[PDB]
Amino acid sequence: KEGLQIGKDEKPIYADKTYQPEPQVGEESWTDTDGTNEKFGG
Amino acid sequence: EFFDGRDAVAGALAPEIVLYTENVNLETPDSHVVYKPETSNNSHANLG
Repeated sequence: KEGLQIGKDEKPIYADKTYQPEPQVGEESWTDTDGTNEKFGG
Repeated sequence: EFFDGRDAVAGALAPEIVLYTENVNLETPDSHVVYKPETSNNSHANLG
């Protein structure tokens, strides 16, 4: 409900709405094949 | 090395793609690496 999860410290840190997700930052992998559940945001 | 196909049924398996495999003195006399995803040499993610 809070939003996308970015950093876990647990109390996971959820992206700040003012700027994040920074449009500049995107996954850098064409050979990713991470699998499982690929949650994404923008 | 021989490959046949993912959906091939165990009955009739035949070679479909031959592939010769060897080692060479690979080197990069005039280039370097700017993006190295994983540390382990020869990994899947390292293809990129």
